[PDB]
Amino acid sequence: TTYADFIASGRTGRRASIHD
Amino acid sequence: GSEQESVKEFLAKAKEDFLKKWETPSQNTAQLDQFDRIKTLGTGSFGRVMLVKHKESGNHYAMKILDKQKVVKLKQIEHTLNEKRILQAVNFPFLVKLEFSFKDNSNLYMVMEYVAGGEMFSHLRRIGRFSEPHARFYAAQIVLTFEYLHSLDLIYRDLKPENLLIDQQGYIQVTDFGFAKRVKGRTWTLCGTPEYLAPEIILSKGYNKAVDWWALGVLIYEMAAGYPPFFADEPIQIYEKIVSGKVRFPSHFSSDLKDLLRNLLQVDLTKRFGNLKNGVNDIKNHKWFATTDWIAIYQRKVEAPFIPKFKGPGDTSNFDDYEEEEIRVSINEKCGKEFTEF
Ligand SMILES: Nc1ncnc2c1ncn2[C@@H]1O[C@H](COP(=O)(O)OP(=O)(O)O)[C@@H](O)[C@H]1O
Ligand SMILES: CCCCCCCC
Repeated sequence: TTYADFIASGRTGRRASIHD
Repeated sequence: GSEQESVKEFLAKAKEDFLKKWETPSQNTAQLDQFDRIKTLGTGSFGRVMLVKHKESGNHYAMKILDKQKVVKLKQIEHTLNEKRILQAVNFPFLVKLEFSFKDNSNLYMVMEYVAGGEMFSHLRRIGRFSEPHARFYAAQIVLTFEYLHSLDLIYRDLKPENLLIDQQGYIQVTDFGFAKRVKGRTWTLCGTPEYLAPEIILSKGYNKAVDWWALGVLIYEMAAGYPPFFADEPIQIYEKIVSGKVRFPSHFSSDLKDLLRNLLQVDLTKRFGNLKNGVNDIKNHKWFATTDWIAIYQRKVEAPFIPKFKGPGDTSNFDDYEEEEIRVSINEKCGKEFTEF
């Protein structure tokens, strides 16, 4: 499932804000 | 209509207050020593936020701390000045209230009210996903928030569950105004969180307030699906899906919700909800929102689907644990010139 692909991805934790 | 009109008036009167503050900003309302530093509540860009305790009144607050030098090396001076200046002038139910702001040799400090229920983010990950009705109660407060901000010519540009806290009554409080900016007209800085970036942005075409509405689009999906619409492991893969102009919705999404979404997640600004003739109105009147009593939302009259558990004053239970770090103040002033008006 897409959900399962989400959970195994490297971006399930808090995401930081980018700049330049 | 009568209902609008009332909004228009309220909004007009709100613009009047904000200008007053926008034009004559508060400075040095306290000092470090007037607070007992308790525990780091989270981190962010080049700052940290801590639970603090006001020695004089007994209140607890969240104090955000920025290292001047860091802000300077990371070219964020204007953003920092903007953050504080905007935060001190605003006033709306779903915005965190800035109490005091002050500086010292090495840092910038912003003291805001403590929102104890934790980040929406954490409840969200733990629960998996929210029900359409739960998601709607949240979306609604964001719609009214952006209506407010935008009316003041402000672009907020970092919507994400990590930046929406849940208060004691189950309502939201937006935090992190670090990229907020007051502009009439277009903007071009490259900033935000990858998963939430509008295409024009990634495409660096120059943009406006419509990027916020795309963001609300992402937020809503995330909430309801339990995962963002364009996810990957490396930012770049993420940027390619966002521009490609292709979303796939889960099988459980109501038709009303996907309808709203396909409008919000619209690649063509010309076609994106919120950036057209009826403005925000196209959103407030959408079918998905047929059940929302916007005024009662505003007045905090609706029952919150979920009320976090707060056990005592200063209770940090609803937040993760972070490595505490020492706060160092030089016996030497760092970049005074740059931060003069702070
Ligand atoms: N008023 C507040 N009450 C409680 N926690 C807060 C408050 N404001 C921010 N935080 C916490 O601090 C985290 C990071 O702070 P943020 O405002 O995003 O600044 P920065 O990104 O510079 O650290 C937020 O995700 C949240 O966990
Ligand atoms: C954008 C804020 C809505 C104003 C509602 C005021 C209730 C009379």
